[PDB]
Order: sequence, then C-alpha cells, then structure tokens
Amino acid sequence: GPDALAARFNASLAFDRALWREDLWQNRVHARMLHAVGLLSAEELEAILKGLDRIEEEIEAGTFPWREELEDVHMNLEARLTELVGPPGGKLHTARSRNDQVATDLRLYLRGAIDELLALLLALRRVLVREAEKHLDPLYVLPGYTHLQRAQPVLLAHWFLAYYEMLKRDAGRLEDAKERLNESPLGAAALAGTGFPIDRHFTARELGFKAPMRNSLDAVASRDFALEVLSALNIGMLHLSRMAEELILYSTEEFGFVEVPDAFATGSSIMPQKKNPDILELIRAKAGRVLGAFVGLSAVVKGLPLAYNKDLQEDKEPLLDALATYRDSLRLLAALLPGLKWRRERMWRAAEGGYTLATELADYLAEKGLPFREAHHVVGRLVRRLVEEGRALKDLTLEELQAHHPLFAEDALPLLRLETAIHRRRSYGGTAPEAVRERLEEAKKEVGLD
Amino acid sequence: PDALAARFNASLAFDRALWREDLWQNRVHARMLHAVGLLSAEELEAILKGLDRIEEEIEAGTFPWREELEDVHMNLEARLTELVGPPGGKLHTARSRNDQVATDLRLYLRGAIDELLALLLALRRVLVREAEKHLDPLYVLPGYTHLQRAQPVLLAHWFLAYYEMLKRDAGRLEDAKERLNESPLGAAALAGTGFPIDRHFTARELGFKAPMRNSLDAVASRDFALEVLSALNIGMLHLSRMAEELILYSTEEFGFVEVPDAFATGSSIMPQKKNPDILELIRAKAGRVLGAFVGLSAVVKGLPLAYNKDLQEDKEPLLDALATYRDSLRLLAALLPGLKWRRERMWRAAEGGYTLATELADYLAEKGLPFREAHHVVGRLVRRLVEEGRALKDLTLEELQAHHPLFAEDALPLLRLETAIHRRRSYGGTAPEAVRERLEEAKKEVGLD
Amino acid sequence: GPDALAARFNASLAFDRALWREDLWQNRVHARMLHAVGLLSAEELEAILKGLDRIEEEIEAGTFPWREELEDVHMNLEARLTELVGPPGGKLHTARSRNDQVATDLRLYLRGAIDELLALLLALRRVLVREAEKHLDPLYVLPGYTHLQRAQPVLLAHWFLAYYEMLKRDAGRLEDAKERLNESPLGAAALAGTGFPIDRHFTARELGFKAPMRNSLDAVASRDFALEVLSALNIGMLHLSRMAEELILYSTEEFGFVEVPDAFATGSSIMPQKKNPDILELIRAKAGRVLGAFVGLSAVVKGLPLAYNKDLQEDKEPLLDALATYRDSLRLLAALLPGLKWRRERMWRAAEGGYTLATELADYLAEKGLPFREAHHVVGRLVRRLVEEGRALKDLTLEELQAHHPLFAEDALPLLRLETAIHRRRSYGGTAPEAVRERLEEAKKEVGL
Amino acid sequence: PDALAARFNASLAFDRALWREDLWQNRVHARMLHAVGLLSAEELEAILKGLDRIEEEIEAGTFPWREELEDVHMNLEARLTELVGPPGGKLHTARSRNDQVATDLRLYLRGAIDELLALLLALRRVLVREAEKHLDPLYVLPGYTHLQRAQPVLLAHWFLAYYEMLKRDAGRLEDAKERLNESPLGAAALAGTGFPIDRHFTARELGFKAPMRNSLDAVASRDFALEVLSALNIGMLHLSRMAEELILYSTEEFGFVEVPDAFATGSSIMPQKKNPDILELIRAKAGRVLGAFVGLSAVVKGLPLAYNKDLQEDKEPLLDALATYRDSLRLLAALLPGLKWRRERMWRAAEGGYTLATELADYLAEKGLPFREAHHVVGRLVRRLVEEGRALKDLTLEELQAHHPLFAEDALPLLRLETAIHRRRSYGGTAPEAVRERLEEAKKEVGL
Ligand SMILES: NC(=[NH2+])NCCC[C@H](N)C(=O)O
Ligand SMILES: NC(=[NH2+])NCCC[C@H](N)C(=O)O
Ligand SMILES: NC(=[NH2+])NCCC[C@H](N)C(=O)O
Ligand SMILES: NC(=[NH2+])NCCC[C@H](N)C(=O)O
Repeated sequence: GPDALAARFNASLAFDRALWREDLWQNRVHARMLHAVGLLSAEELEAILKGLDRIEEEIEAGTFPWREELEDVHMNLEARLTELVGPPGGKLHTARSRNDQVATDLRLYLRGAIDELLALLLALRRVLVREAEKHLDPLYVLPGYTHLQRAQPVLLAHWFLAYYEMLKRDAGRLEDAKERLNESPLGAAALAGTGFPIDRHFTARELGFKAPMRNSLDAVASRDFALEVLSALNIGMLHLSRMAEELILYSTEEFGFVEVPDAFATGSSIMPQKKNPDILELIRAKAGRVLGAFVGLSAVVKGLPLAYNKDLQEDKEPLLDALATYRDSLRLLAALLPGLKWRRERMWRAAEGGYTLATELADYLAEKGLPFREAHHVVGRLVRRLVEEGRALKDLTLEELQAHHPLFAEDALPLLRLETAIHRRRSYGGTAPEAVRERLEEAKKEVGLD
Repeated sequence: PDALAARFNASLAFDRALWREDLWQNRVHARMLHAVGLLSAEELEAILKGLDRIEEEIEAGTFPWREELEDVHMNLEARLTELVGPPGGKLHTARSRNDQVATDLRLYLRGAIDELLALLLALRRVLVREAEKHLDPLYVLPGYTHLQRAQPVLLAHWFLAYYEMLKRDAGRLEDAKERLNESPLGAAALAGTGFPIDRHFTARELGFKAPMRNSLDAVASRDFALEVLSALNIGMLHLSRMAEELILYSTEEFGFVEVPDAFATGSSIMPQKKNPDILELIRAKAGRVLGAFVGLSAVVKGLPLAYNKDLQEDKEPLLDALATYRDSLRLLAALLPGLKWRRERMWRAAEGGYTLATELADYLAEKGLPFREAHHVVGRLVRRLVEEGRALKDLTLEELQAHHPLFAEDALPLLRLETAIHRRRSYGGTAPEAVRERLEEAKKEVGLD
Repeated sequence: GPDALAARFNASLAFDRALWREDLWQNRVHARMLHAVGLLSAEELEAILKGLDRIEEEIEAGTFPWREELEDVHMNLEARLTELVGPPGGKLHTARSRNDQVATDLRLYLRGAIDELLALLLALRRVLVREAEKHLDPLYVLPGYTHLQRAQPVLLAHWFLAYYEMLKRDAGRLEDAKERLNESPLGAAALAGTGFPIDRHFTARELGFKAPMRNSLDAVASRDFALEVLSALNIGMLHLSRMAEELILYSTEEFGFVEVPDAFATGSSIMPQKKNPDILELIRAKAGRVLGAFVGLSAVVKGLPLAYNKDLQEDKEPLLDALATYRDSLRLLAALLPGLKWRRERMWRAAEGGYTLATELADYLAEKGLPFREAHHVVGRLVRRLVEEGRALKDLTLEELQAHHPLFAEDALPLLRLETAIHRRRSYGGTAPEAVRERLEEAKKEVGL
Repeated sequence: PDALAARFNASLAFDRALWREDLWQNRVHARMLHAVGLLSAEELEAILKGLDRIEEEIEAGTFPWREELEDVHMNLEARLTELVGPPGGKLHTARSRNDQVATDLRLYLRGAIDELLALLLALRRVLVREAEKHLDPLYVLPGYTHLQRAQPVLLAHWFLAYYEMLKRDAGRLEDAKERLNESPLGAAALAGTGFPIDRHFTARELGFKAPMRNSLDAVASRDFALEVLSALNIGMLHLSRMAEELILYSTEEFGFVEVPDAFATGSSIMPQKKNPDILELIRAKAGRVLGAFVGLSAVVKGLPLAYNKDLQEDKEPLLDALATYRDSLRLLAALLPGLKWRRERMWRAAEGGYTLATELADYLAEKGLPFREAHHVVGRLVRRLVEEGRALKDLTLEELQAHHPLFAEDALPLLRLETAIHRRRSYGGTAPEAVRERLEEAKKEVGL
C-alpha cells in the first residue's frame, strides 16, 4: 500500500468489466445522438463508431488492454478508443457523467440478465410439466407431508405442478421488476440535466428503454431496482431450496423415493448403495449468499443522502453474484430433474400406509350428516381395533363397516385401497388423477408443450 | 415446563389481528357449505346469527379470548359453538387450518396493501403541492454528490425525485397485491378434499381473483408474504433517504429547513438546537423491516413441502413491518407540509462563488471545444479568480472573452444563479422551464385542477 | 390524530417497561451517590429512597400508574416519585441525562439476562450429559450421517456430547460478551461529563460494574455490546436449530429413530402412527427472527454520527425478543430431551447396514501396508461380489478374506460385525465406547454431576 | 451440463487462498504418520521434499492448479504423487477432506485475526497520536445529539471514543481467535479412526491449544466462522460511524476538516469540492460484511449433523469480509494523520452564543437549586437575550445576580468557551484535564 491500496480499494474494473457490452452499446447510441444533435461531426462519429468495433473485437479476442490504473470499464473503453482514433475519442463522453452512465449500464445489464433468467425458468417449468406427465401414466403416488409427517396421499404429478405454480410466480416478479426498471437514466448527467442540446428520448428508444427517466436526481441516485431484482432472486432460490431439500430427503435410504443422476452426485467405492447429492446441497445452501446480497445493498442505501455517492458502487458485486447463482441453479435443476429415477412401489407403500386412507372414511360420514368431529372418533376406534387385531384397513368388509356405523354403504369400500381411494380428492386443485390431469393440460398449453 | 410449551406454540397473541378476515371467510365458507348441501338453511341462519354476536362481542371487548385454544381460528369456533350449539361444530367442515390460515393472511395483506396505497397516494400529493409552493417565488439549493456541493438544484426538482421513487413503490405494492390475490381456501390440508366443496364460490365471494390451482402450493407458499416485506423494505429505504436528508438540512451547519414543532423536540435554554426525533425514528426503522425480510427468508429456506409449523413465524414480522411503513407514511404526510425552508440561506449555498463555472465549460464544449479541454480552460480561469480573490459573477465580457475567443456575450448570463438555473433544461433537468412540465404532469396523475 | 400518532410512534414505554427494575436499582445507587457527594441531604436521600421502595411495590402489585403520556419508564418512575415524596423527588435526576441512564439500564438488564441464559445453558448441558450416559449402556448406536447419507456407525452418547461441545462454546460467547459490556456509562451525562462533583466510580462499583467507562462519548453512543450479545443468541439458536432438525427428522416414519414426548407434540383423531413435533419445528424456525434482529440493529448503527441519537431507541425491542426466544428455547429443550424414546433396534439396524462396516475393513489393509487407495478397490470388489452372492458383510469367512487378500488375518473378523466393530475408532474424540466413556466422565466432572 | 455442474461444485477458485495452511497441515500430518508408524522414514523424507517443491511452484506461478480436481486439497495431493511417486498417495492416510478443510479454515483465520489485531493496534496507535497532537493548541468542536450542537467537546476526546471502540473490537476478535484454536484434524470423516493416529501431536505443531473433543462437532462446526464474521461486522460498523462523521465534517457546511488529497477526488472547476471517496466506500462496505454474516447463518440453520456440502459456502464470505475489514483498517491509519482540522471554524461553531447556558443551570442546581428549576431559570435569561439581540459572553455579573441571587462571581468563567471548557472534569469527561489523563493511560496501553 497505501496509495496503491487506495487505488485498488477504489477500482471497480475487477467486476464492472462484466458490463463492457452494455457500455459499448450505450457508447454507440450516445455517440450517434451527439451527432444527430449537432455536437459531433459526421467525420467524428464515423471514427468513434469505427473505433468502437475494434474495441469489441479486441475484447472478444482477449486483446483489449484492460488497465486497472484506469479505474473502471468506462474510462477503459474510452482511453482505448482515443488510442485507436486520436482526437475523436475524446468527444464520446460529451454531455455525460459516469453517474448517468453507470445507472444506464446496470439497468441495461439487468434487463438482459432477467431475460436470460426468464428463459431459464421457462425451460424449468417445461421439465416440470413434462415430468408430471411422465409419472401420471403409470400412476405414481407418494405421501404428502405436514410437520414432515405423512398425511393424505399425493401424486408426483400434483407435486411437480406445485413447483410449477411457484416458479411461475417467480417469473412474474422478475418480469414486473424488469418492466419497472426499464427507464433510462442516460441524460441526467451528474444529477441535474444539462444545457447541452441532448435528446434523451432518442437514447431511450435505441437502447430498449420504454422511455427516459423523468427526474435527473432520482435517475442518478436510484438503486431500488437493484434491490427489487435481488429480492426476486432471493425468493426464487428459496423456492429452489425447498425442492433441493425434498429431493435430498427422498434421496435417503430412509425414504428411498428417488435416485439422483450420477452426473450430479458422488458415490463411494468400498460402499454399495451410497450416493451424495452435492449439487442439490449447494443449491439449497446458496440461498444464503443471495439473501446476503439483498441485506448488503439495503444497508448500503439506508440513510444515504441524495444523488450520486461512491457507496453506490457497492451495488454491482452483489448482483453479479446473485444472478450467477440463480442463473446456474436453474440450469442444473433442469438438467437433473428428468434424470431422476423414482422408485414407484416404495412410494406407493409409503403413501397408502396401514390406515392413512381412514381420513377418507371420516369425511364420508361427515358428508352424510355425521358431525365431522363426531365422525373422527367413531372412525378412530375402528382403526384402533384394527391395530388390536393386527389387520390393515384394506381388509375391512362392508358388513364389518356396516356394524361399525349405519351410514356406511357399498360405496365406502372403494375408499380402503389406495388404488381407488386417490380418485377421491377431485376438487379444483386436488391430487385426484382427474383434477391433476386437468391442470397438466393448462400447464401444457401455457408453456406450449402439448 | 408444561405451560411454557403452550405459550410458546400459542399464535393467538398476534393472530387476533386477522379476526375480521377470519370472521369474513367463515361467512363465505359457511354460505358455500349451504350452497353445496353440507349445511341446512336453518343451520346457516344460526351460524350467521352467532358470527354476528361474535363480531359484536369482539368489537365490544366482551368476546372471550382463550389462549388454551392456541389460535384465532379455534377461538372463534369455540365461541360460535358456545353460542349457536351443534351448528358450530359443522362450520369447519371440508376445511383445514392449513388452507384457512393461508386464506386469512393474504386476505389481510390485501386490505393492508390498500391502506398503504392510499397513504402513498396521499404522500405523493403533498410532495407535488410542496413542489408547486417552492416553485414560483423559486427555491434553489445545492445539488449534492459525495455530499459536496455539486450543481444548483431546484427544491421543486428535489420533491419530484421522491415523487418518482414513491411512485415506483406503489407499483411494487400493487403488483405484489395482484399476485397474492389467489384463494387457497378449499385446498384442505394439502391435497384437495372429497366433499363436494366449491372453491370458485368462495374465492369469488371473498374478493380473490380466482382459486389457486394447486393444493400443495396453496398451503405451503408464503412467497407473497416475502414479496410484500420486500416492497415495505424498499419503501422504508426510500423514506430513510428523505429523513436522513431532512435531519441534515436542519442542522445549524446546513440551516436549510426548519422542522415543525409538532414533530421535534428542543430545550428552553438553547433557542436553536431542534431535535428531529420523528425523522430519526423513521430512518432507524428501516432496520426492522430489513430484519423482518431476513427473518422470514430464513424461516422458509429448505422447508420440505406442505404445511409445517414453521410457517407460523410469518405473521409477527409482517404485522410489524406493515405497522412501521404505514405509521411512517402518515407522519411524513403530516410533517412535510409544515417545513420552513430558508430561501436565502439555500440560495447562497447553491451559488458558492464558482459552482457555475461548470456551465462555462459546457458552453465552450457546445461551441466546439473537445470538453476535457474546455474543462482545463475554465479551470485555469477559475484558479486565476481565486488568486485575485474574485467571485465568478464579477467577471466581465471582455476579460472572459479574453480568456478564450469562443466566449461571447451570450455566455455572460451564465455567471449568475438568477439566470443560470434556466440552463439545464434537458428532459428531467432542474431548469424551471422543465421542472414545470414534470410538475403539471405530476399534478394530473394525482389531482390538480 | 397527527399529534396523537407522533406521540405514539415515539413512545418507548411499551417496551422499556421491562427495565423498570434496572431503572429502579439505578435510581437508588445514583441517589445514594448524589447524597454522598452533597447534592442531596440525608432528609432528601431517605425521602427519595423510600419513594422508590413504594414504587417497586406499586409495580409488583399491578397498581403502578403506568402512564404513556410520560413517554418512557424513566419519567414514568420519576413522575411517580414526585407524587409520592414530593419536592425531593425532582432532584433524583440531577447530573444525569436520559442518555447515560437508558444505556446504563440496558447494559444492566442484559447482564442479568445473560446469567439466566447461562443457567439455562448450563442446565441444558447437564441434561445432554444425563442422556448420553443413559444411552451408553445399554449401548445405543445409530448411523453417523454425511450428506444426510449413512456414513459410519456412531453412538447416541457421541451425538449428545457433540451438542455438549456446541452449547459449551455458546455460553462462553455469552460470558465474554457480558464481561465486556460490564463497564458503567452512568455519569457520562448526555456526552462529556459534568461539572457536578459526581462519583462515577461509586455508582460503577455499587451497580456491579467492574468499572466505569473511560469515555463519555463512547459511553452514550455505543450499542456494540447489544450487537455482540445478539450474535451470541444467533449462533445459539442456530446450534439448537440443528438439533431440532435432526429430531424432527429422526422422528419421522421413515427414520423411526426416536419418538417425541406428547407434552411437546400433536396428533390426529383418526390416526395414531402420526405425531407432530410442533415445538421442535417452532424452535428451528425461530432461529430466523434472532438473525433478523441482529440485522435490524446492525443496520440502525451503520453510518450513525456520534453521541446519542433517537435512532438508539430501536435497540430494546430486538434484544427483548431474541433473548426471550433463546430463553424459552433453552427451557423447552431441556424439558423435552429427557422424555423422548430412542428406538434401540431400529437405530442399530440402520447403523450396521449391509456393508457399511466394510470401510473399517479397508483401513485394516491400509494400516497393514496397502496404499489407502488400492485397498478400496479390493474391499470394493469384495462388497460388489457380496451384493451379487446376495450376502451381508456379516458372512465373510476368515477363509474368503485371506483369499481376497493375504494381508487379512484372524484379527480382522471382529470388523465384520457392529457389536465388535464400534470399538474400532478409539482415537481421541472418536465413537468407540472406550473413548466416549472417557469424554462422558470428563464432561460430568465439568458440569458437576 | 457436465461442465456447469463441475464448475458449480468446484471450490478451487477461492479455497486455493488457503494453500499455505494446507501445505503446513500436510507436513504435520506426515510428520505424525511417520511417528505413529504409518510411513517409513524414506517415505516422509520424500513427501516433505515434495511439499517444498510445491511451495516453490505455487509461489512462482508454475504450480498447476486444476479445476477438475475440485479443491486445493486434491490439487496439492495430485501434484505430490506426480512429483514424488508412490509415497505421495499415503499422505492422506487416516484423514478425510472433512477434518482437513475444517482444520485449514481454522489455520487461516488465526493468522488472519492476528493480522487484524496488528492493524487495530496500528490504528488505535495513530488515534492516540492524533488526540495528543490536537490537545497542544487545543481543539474544540461541538458534541452532537440528534446531529444538533450539544455541549462543546475536545477533539482529543472525540478520538478517544473511537479508541475505546476499536479496543473492544480487538477484544471480540481476540476472544474469537482462541475459542477457535482447537484442532479438528483427526476427527476424520465424522468419527475417529482405528488407525494409531496421534491427535495431540498434530495440534501442537499446528499452533493449536489442543484437539477438539468430539469428532462429530469438529467436522460439522462453523460457529467459529459465524463468530469471526460477527466481530468483523461490528468492527466495520465502528469504522462506518467514524467514516460518516469525516464525510460530514468535511462538507462545505460543517467545514471542520479536510481529507488528504491521496484519499479524495476533486475538480479544478470547483476548487472547494473534495470528495471523500475512500471514506464513502469504507462506510458502504459495512453492508457486504453484514450480508456475509447473514448468508453463513442461513447456511447452517437446520443443517443436520456431520459434514454437508452446504458447509463449503463458508470460505467465500469470510475471505471477502476479512479483506474488507483488513483494507479498511489500513486506509484509515494512513488517512487520519493527513487530515487537517480547522481549529477555528470548529471552535467557533462549538460556542454558539448560548451553548454554555447549560453550564449556568448545572451551576444554580449545584448551588442548591433543584435542577428542574435551575434549567428553567436560565431559560428566561437566554430568552431575554435573544430578544435583546445579545450573546452570553456579554453577560455581566450584575445582570446575573439580577436574574438569580445564587449567581456568584465564580460563575463568570462559564460564559466563554475559553474558560468554561474546563467544567466537565469528571472521569471520562471532555474537560482537558480529564482527557489529558485518559490520553496518558492510552499512550501507556500502547506506546508513550
Ligand atoms: N464522481 C463520480 N460521479 N463518480 C462516478 C463513478 C461511478 C462508479 N464508476 C460506479 O461504477 O459506481
Ligand atoms: N397444524 C396445523 N395445521 N396448524 C395450523 C395453525 C397455523 C398457525 N395459526 C399459523 O398461522 O401458521
Ligand atoms: N433525547 C434523549 N436524550 N432521549 C433519551 C431517551 C432514549 C430512549 N428511551 C432510548 O431507549 O433510546
Ligand atoms: N464429501 C466430502 N467429504 N467433501 C469435502 C470437501 C469440502 C470442500 N472442499 C469445502 O471446502 O467445503
């Protein structure tokens, strides 16, 4: 250190280079505007634009002189342009400040990041719907949980479609975030506009923005959009952490419901049936670094006076990490889910326990007028005796069920064996194979699979 | 032990808040039961009759809150049956506590989010009126960057910077509101039910857009809660930037604005020292809302599907965040109109001897000087003026015109605030000309004429 | 009502009431000092002192005039002393500011609360030790997990002692936290001492502080201790959240390793094989709110200029909530552990699976002289072949072993069975009963039982 | 999607930061294998010469870091076998990556906290130097409350508040250090070993106070990491408080101090503007450390016992927090000394015409008057002054005796900051003698 420590400490080039494309795009657009407005001569724009192509080629070919000494990506492209085309380069940044320049780059970068994220979610929602179908044919059933205690029986199909609704809501948050941040700060200069004959509506259009921001001060100081995106990303990983958790569980000897693909696991030589879900674990675990990011940036913008402040530079690092995290997580789950091997039978024996369907017998009485609570006790004694006699609920006979309580009839019988009892919960959103299938149709039409 | 485990599990303490919501879904629920046969016309009449007594009882503070029943749901039920007899025991038919509490929370956040949208609207309105006020006589203060005087800014412009910020906060509250307005009732414990229950009837009667299409999701998802807490945070965070700034602009050092007596405290002795207590609390409260978001996020991470007891740790944080934001939206809309901004002091601060020198540079730049160069030029002139102990205003045509052949008469107007503020008239800038259209425009979006 | 809201919003009495004691105990020591220094006559000292004793009575009677219009516990207790003893009352708060007072109170309140916490933690580690010793003989074994996958057989006694280590370190964090905040801020008065000939070493000494804080500014402005305590609480619940996770898990119909006492669970009317671990769920989930609290407060002090600010008020609520969470959690846990039922057989069967002990078989060959790698291929080939022959590791004959590898010999036979194999990892800190019994003894002398 | 997963799973990109500690641990483990009897002498004195080559290679940039191997552990190993041959593959005898990585992190932090302690002692050392420097001609600025001028305070006093603060920070780090200095090496995968492994030997040679007493705990615990982050967070929080104030005192509005050119930015156009870039970053970076703490906590919540891949999310946030506090601690020690405090603008603002009207209340009340009224009496006075457009430095003993008989002549020195600044002489007070006292206490605590 210490002048070096200072330099290093202040520099953002180590991470802001990730936005070089957004800075290039803005450059072309902004340079073209300076021309249209009279601030730049055709000869000049021509050079700047010619020079900007060489820069991009140099970057894509790993020959661009990235210099930390130049502090950020902004001055880096600028310095380079001026080395490539003499004087013209030194006019590209006319009527502009880093302030409005940074916020434009960041927003520009997120819109793309989000569009790529929305793409990644469609793919995931597709594998989901696809997996739901693949396990609806030979009907797959397993236990639904509560307090991690088995409750009523559920279909893998209904289960996959559970994450379908979840991931669908995520896509809508990233969407609404995207739309809302799609304003342009370019043209706000340092904090108050300029006297320069600038044209912000032009720069807004050409750059994909719905319109230019209406307040130069907020244009330069706002980062609430970064926060909105980080939250979307937070909630998303939380949904993914839920699924990793369950797949990690059902992947245990204790459950034995599913085998994770070798590609996303590690085993053991000296050991037979052992396989560790490292990738599912890291996805589950990575939800924290994304939460960590949201907390970090919120603390940053708290009580932060108005307009640009260097504190604001602390905004990029968290996002790039959060995005990469959520990006790569969505990609893996879509490459892993269809490679899953579900052990049907072990799931079925688990779903239809010894007396789990008794819940159904209770509802049956209730529907006929027997106070549902009153019915819960009569039905309880029934099973209680079955245990005493060491018999399952599948063995009950109609006569035997009739002695228990008059309300029972021939129709109650099909409710003793999972095979037919599942068709019961056919309300909108139930697990019943009819309700689930009906829903698998929408999902299909929705993600365009059919 | 014993009772500790009871009080520890009891969610009654705070879920009483959703009493109106619960009460409401009960009616809609019972009515649906009747519509599907599960309830006798005479039973519904009794049920509805008892639920009214309950409403009247709670309202009167005469209703019996029993912690032994652990939550709000069973409290209303125990009481209903205690009043109506057997019919009570039928209310909770074809329904689980899982889908019941869920419907309640999001049913309550819809109303809360409405009260909050109403508050923000109100708040935006006063920023706009406050903007119109300091626009004509014309208030101007320094724009800040790194907290150092940057460029003269119009106070009207300043209010509008927050107008757009709070405007975006409404968008998030709205969009979040619209997303949770799906009904989870009729989803049972996790799978659907066998009873001939109708979810569209309830969803619809209860105000929801439509029924949620997945029973598992419906009773396990609390993501809507996290989307609201996220907005509350960003919302409070916006309020802290304003509070911080008011706490700063009202110091003896700045001396830009004076806080209303109603929201501050002082000491008979020192006549100045006016402690901005309300604003500090507003600022420091951004912390709780952040914490609430972290708390809940942590609660739901890696939570196996369906209902889990953990999901109950969802109502306390919200209630607090909702309460913090609401109270803050109210206080500022009450406080801001009463601010006394010191025009002259603000005006002098803005024109700090050479702040307008940046205007001369753009001038050269626009005529033709590169800009990095134009900068060097006005700086060599600025240094000369500080040396000779002279302010930028005391420069003369020929002298300025001497420093660079590009300077002409039309540049003169740039040496004095009085006429320079009319400079940055680009879309979104502080030039009065400009702030005036963004001000008309705003007025229309909230109520002008 | 605006004026109404403003007051409510700022009112701290709702939660600082909790500190009535410390504020009281303080009012005493401070007065005795005001006298001993001459600012009060004995006829005044006695007056105030007796007025305080009455207050302690009115409070612990439900008769104290808790009045919100008074804003906080400090003036509420004061306004009353002037109502009970008259004129001498209005001198109790001489040479003291609400600043160094509220801080002195909190540091005092936490110290007491930490001791409680330390008793609770100490109590919990005893119960961990009781259960360890109990399940040592008869010898309880279960799977040692890794990636939540069966790894190597472990002892319930070792499991318990693991947590023992964890809770041992937590208390330690609480120790050093307390002994660090145990410096007195009383007498910093607002910031900067006073001309009053106060004796702060007196008030420091008589209020349990090892000493009075060396800098008034720091004394009034700091809350880093509140933050340090909160962190300890966080790590504490996190350790607990892990044990809670394993009991919720181990008590599932899938693992079947343990059964939770009904006092802390819930069941079903038409089922019996179901038992819900609500309390353990809630204990795990509430680790979130303590974390959110640390976050709340850290965000309040970030970039906070010096001396007192209204921002600090935000310190009490978070602390009270986290401290109560960890407290009841340490209590419920203690009462719940000794009463659960560990399934001997199910656990043992899961520990010694089909070939899980084969790893000990490879360590053998490696110790003998086979590159730890190589040996894996060999034993792996052995298991692979046993999987096909449809045989368990517990069937290999000395003959077959010597056939697979010449290095195998007699003393390898006991590695084939669990009953004789859990004696293998006898290294310091291992699971071999020889080793655990040694740490259990050590652990007993440590917690005095 | 093979490469994606590999990259997602790899920890090399960041865990390579702990190579020094990994190399040190290998040497000890080997030294112990040989002792214990699991390595011939030929073998040890081969693995060692190979661990020296690896060091030279790593420090020279010729060492082959391979992402494919995943972590630093396998990387070094792969090179050992490559460099020495068969002996290499026995270094990992009776050891897991689990007890190995836990150890390495503990090794790293220890050296880290020690580095941080030295930086704290260096910062506190300059704070004390600054206090002294500004006592000489004597600097006074207003103490604040609600960011409002409260009671005049000594700049030296101001510096000592932060000295007490960092002092406690050093304490949390110091206690966090030794609480985590117990070797987990030897716990193996999650339980000990049947191997005649020596755990106290490793611990000693590795600087540890002793071996962790429970294999399970040792391999599964990250509370030490959580503890260190917390200390970092709280410490950084102390720096942001100071940073904020320097940013604030250097505004054109307060004008108390100027930030050294080497840590600021400016413009020839506006020669009165000077941006505290480094200080604003030091303030802002309070957030990422906060978030680091949050993330690691979220990782360990509800996490089953033993090792879990989740525990790999421990190094990245810690490396980022450490570098943050580290650099922040350095910049300030370099920045503070170059500051230029404006004795007058400061002094001036302190004594604001009525400021000391508080000293007259503590007068009347000490003289026997009930404070609640004394403070009320002086109010009348100041009030009558604002109306007469008069100060408080102008007040005359008579006007005083006029207002309230308890006023004596010994009270005139309470109107001019020149003299009144000596009133607050209680322990820890802002009065010069009080401060001068503490300042000598501090000099000794470090270096006179
Ligand atoms: N003094 C200024 N206006 N600086 C603007 C720099 C912004 C910085 N490069 C960032 O990426 O956040
Ligand atoms: N075991 C249950 N189904 N409990 C339902 C109670 C839910 C609790 N009142 C909550 O708000 O989360
Ligand atoms: N203006 C003041 N000095 N107020 C002191 C009151 C502090 C308040 N009771 C708190 O706990 O933070
Ligand atoms: N399956 C295992 N034992 N893996 C150990 C790898 C630990 C990983 N290198 C980390 O730093 O967290």
